[PDB]
Amino acid sequence: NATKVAVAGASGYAGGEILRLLLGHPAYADGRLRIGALTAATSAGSTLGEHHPHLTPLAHRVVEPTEAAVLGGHDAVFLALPHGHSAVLAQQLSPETLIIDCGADFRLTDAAVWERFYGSSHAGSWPYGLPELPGARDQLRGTRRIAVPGCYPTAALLALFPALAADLIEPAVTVVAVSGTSGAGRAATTDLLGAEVIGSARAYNIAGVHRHTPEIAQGLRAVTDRDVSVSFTPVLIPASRGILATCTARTRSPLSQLRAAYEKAYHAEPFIYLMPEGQLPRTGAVIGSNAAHIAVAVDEDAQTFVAIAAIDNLVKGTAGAAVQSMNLALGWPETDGLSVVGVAP
Amino acid sequence: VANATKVAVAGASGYAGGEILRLLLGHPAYADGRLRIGALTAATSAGSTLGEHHPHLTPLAHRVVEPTEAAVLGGHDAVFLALPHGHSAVLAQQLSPETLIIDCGADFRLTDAAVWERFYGSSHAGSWPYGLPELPGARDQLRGTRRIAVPGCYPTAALLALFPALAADLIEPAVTVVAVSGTSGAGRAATTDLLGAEVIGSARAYNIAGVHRHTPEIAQGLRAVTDRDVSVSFTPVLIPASRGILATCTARTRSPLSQLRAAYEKAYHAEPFIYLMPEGQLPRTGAVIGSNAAHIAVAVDEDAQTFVAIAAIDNLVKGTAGAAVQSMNLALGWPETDGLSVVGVAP
Repeated sequence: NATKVAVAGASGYAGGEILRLLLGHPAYADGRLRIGALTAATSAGSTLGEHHPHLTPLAHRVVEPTEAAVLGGHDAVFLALPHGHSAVLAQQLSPETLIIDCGADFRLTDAAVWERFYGSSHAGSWPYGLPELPGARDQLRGTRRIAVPGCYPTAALLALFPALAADLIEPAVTVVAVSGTSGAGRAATTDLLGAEVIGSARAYNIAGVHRHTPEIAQGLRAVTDRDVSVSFTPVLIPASRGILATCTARTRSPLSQLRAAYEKAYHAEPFIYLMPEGQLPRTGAVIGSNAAHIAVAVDEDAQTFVAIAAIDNLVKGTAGAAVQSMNLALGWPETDGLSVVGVAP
Repeated sequence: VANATKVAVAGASGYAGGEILRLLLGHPAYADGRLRIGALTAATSAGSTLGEHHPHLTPLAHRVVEPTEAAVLGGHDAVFLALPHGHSAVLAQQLSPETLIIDCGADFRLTDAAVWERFYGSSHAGSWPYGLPELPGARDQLRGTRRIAVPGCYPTAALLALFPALAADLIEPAVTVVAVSGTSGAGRAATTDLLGAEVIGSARAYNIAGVHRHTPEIAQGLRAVTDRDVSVSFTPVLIPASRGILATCTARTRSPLSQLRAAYEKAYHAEPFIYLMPEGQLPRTGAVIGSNAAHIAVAVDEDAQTFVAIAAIDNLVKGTAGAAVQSMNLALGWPETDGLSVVGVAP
């Protein structure tokens, strides 16, 4: 009253998307939320329009250096750096400031797993910003700390958790997830160039080396008592946004039981849409929305459960999750600023 | 060995037909006068010119499309039935039986009548030599054949990715394949779901959980290399590209990576179209577009006790028309690589 919000990493894709959502948030329109300092590690002194020409209402804002002093004096701070490490910065801010970290530093609950995959000391763990996971909403209500999930784990966990929690599939899961290129971030490399990406698909970081692998495992372990294993293969495709996760696991359960488990899990979840029978998700349908579209099936011959989930990697996969969780932290309606209606075609 | 081979293409106006024609135009036997391009036919559009369907094929743009009828297809030494999604048993029966008949469709691919009837809803017609020369035993069946059943595009990628590991008994026979495909694999019949505005910027799985008809075709090729009971979980995913398949293929394993790599070396070291990626490299469909190559890498996820094989092909070349031409070369006693480059057109 009013809630003054800073965004660190404002010039990146996640930062831009948080800002897009905040501009459309009812708390912004009625004055209860103010957009304050917009910061970046380089390009201080540049204007936001130079980075985000779609954000014309903020085009004139001058980007400031990312430092604790600049971020101080805000009620909420988004650390909009999904690929960055914000433990050092986060430690300099008050426990009473709401910090929403888009990065990985506070996602994991096992220090040994952290050290193995990230090669640094474990900073700790904050409430995980996936409100639909069992128990997660309770953790987020009134929190002043949020660790936003990775984009791929968001899709895979939404696809898989209801089946595993109901003990209807085996705990060895396979996930092959296609993703648009914005999930790779805004740092220019030759491999992310348009000419390279357009008209091509490639798997990367395969066979368990992708850092989101243990993150999927952690979310699944939380809903079962069994040893979880995850085979996760990400595939870059020629789209700017979207993740379509194809998730499989062996099953002994009939389709009717699995379908019922998903209906029960998601029937009162405003962002999670279970496809009518005979329809399947498409990433095009969710772009620009905070929705996840989910369908499930059983391959009887292969004794295999198949779950498909589509999300916008930048919305439900990143910035939408961040805002959704922010709403919960602040006691605002969870759906504020977050449409379920995709911008298609 | 063939010396004058006049070729017809039935279904010339579709993607497979256009690609066969592209390859024939670039074939050394075309340039030296041994391979001659005859009748080009389609079910509708007779009287139109080829350029109205395939503006890339300018040397043939003026050719007039003829009706797909046995009488028109007569007097050709080879006939490509270039309908990957069609059923050509009826037409094939009408051709002079000495003709080299190369069917891009499914009617002669499968070897189990009950499986055929289950997935295709008709009586099994039988089987012809499968046009995937790199599969164990396949090349021998193609030499001098007058009949070729061209493989489906997805089975091509999945079988190349998986067969060496399974043949060596180094992975479990329950396999998972999630394959991304450009939209040309769905064919050229105009539907809303295949419209540019729909496909651009979107990805979707389709025909999931064992309903896709390429599922039993993958199973069949795998059953040929093992005595174990094979199962296949196959999910195809359409992505916003015109061409390419990237198949991600997995199965449980407890075998060292080095033994798996040795199986791929054994299978592919003398196969000119199959490229095993250098260490630290992975396939990309961009690298094989417009080539007859498959690029393959393998890995082991130790924590998940899972083998991962990635295969990239151009769905229209190694997945369709290149397979057809490769098999044609074998049928006619011509060098297998004739007209078929391993070099992709990238970016």
